[PDB]
Amino acid sequence: GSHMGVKERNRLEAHSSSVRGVAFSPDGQTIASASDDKTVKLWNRNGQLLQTLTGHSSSVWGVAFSPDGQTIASASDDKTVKLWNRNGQLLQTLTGHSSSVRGVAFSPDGQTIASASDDKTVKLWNRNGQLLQTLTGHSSSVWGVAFSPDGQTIASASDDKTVKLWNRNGQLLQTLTGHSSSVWGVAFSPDGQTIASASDDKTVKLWNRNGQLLQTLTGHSSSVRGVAFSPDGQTIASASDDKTVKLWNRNGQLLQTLTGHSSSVNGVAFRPDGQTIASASDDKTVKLWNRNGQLLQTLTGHSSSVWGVAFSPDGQTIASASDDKTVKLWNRNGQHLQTLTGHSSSVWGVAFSPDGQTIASASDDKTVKLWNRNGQLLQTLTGHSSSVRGVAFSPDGQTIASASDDKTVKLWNRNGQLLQTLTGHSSSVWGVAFSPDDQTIASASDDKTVKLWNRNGQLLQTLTGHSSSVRGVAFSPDGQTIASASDDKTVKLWNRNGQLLQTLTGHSSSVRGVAFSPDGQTIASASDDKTVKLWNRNGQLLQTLTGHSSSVWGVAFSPDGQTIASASSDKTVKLWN
Repeated sequence: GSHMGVKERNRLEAHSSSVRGVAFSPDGQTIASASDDKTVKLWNRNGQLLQTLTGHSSSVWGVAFSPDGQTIASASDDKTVKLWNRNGQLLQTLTGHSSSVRGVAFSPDGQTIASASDDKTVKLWNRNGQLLQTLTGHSSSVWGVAFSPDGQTIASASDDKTVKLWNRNGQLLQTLTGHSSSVWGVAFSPDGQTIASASDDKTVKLWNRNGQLLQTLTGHSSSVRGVAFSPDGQTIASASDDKTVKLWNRNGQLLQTLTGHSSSVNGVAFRPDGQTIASASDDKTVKLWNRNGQLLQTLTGHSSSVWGVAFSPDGQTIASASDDKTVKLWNRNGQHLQTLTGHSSSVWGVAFSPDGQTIASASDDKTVKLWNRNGQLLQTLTGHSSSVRGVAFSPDGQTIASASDDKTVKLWNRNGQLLQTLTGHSSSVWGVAFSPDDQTIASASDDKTVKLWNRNGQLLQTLTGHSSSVRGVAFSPDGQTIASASDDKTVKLWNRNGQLLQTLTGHSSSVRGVAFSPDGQTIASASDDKTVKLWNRNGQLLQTLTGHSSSVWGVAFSPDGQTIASASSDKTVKLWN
């Protein structure tokens, strides 16, 4: 036989903590986001992840692109500024600030970089990366920094309630006084003639270079953390702790409010052609909007381990289930479609109905929940006495099976009425699957067995042979072969009489998940050893998918059999093809 090698194609992930800043490359093709998760991530125009910049040892507060878009700078709470290339390699680490670095900017010629710090200073560095100047003195921490379009003026925003304007020799040109509290952000208009400042006092102020106050933007109900001018200089965007972005004209009129973030908004940026807006939030997401107030896309991912994954029978949707208490729905292009919120503890399992319109989730909160594709909670299934570890839909789409630490499998209708309990396991049940025969169910248990049942509740067969917990189970497409995944480091293949047909050996730690391809020719297994392995039916290893940075807990095939999705405690789902 022949197995064509598959490769990693999409990464279903994003930041796992607050996003502090966003920036666009000069051509508008790339977005950089900076996070408390200690990383910067680079995204294409479709919101697909291109690269992660790893290396900072504390939260990243600012990010900027060079004028040609080939160098990224980042500013961190770790007291360093780092300069990177687009392959994610470190060019330079710049040290000298005595406290957190809160903001970073490149000069228009990109030969100079400016950094703003809690240490009350702004520092100017060359690309190589010698310190050129220290700008003193604000009387408190400096939170924002910007260059004028000609690069001859630097603006800094400070907790001392002022914005200061400086030349490149560190001479103070002007102080903008008037905010009644900390200034968190500053921006220049495109023509360099107007300065905007965002303040803890709930306002944005617009100034000229003489320090005269041209206009105050009032309407936010809390601190304004970020501000930006549109490329045409006619619109101002503001990002607020009130969870909104507001768009204004120069007369102070409110044009639009962008609602959708669920926590404070920290940063806002216009794409250089002015056709989209990006915002960064404490809700751990970046949101992309058009110039009409509509949400285009959310850059989001799980904030903790991903324990389960499922592919829709429609072939276009993937669901991931996470310790972060959410289920996320994604398309096959790696774009987020929807987040399902409401469980009060970890989600261990997820499944699609045969028509792809309903999602079921199994949770440590002891419930199964049913949802629609728009994210609406439709029903809670209550009855298990402990954590729910696995869930599946029948081929007819009207029965839901759940497996629990309470040693049972339960069968339910969509109104959450209990149709049947399957009792017989002597320990926790971690996996459950329906046969395509539309008659039988399989369960996998910590008691080291798989059990096969009729849907009327009768135990038909026990599969004995594993020497440790069994946590995954799957049927072949013809329903005649069962596969089980175990803590004993093997996958086993069985017939419906409980005869062992084959043992798949190779993983070097617990096997948490298994699935058969739709053509039944390929088996995939997910392991604590951080790999997915691909096998044929003779028990032969065909390929080892390496790429996850921690345990892999779940695997699923697309309906056409061409794509595999894997879920890991590295907080991501990967698509392979």
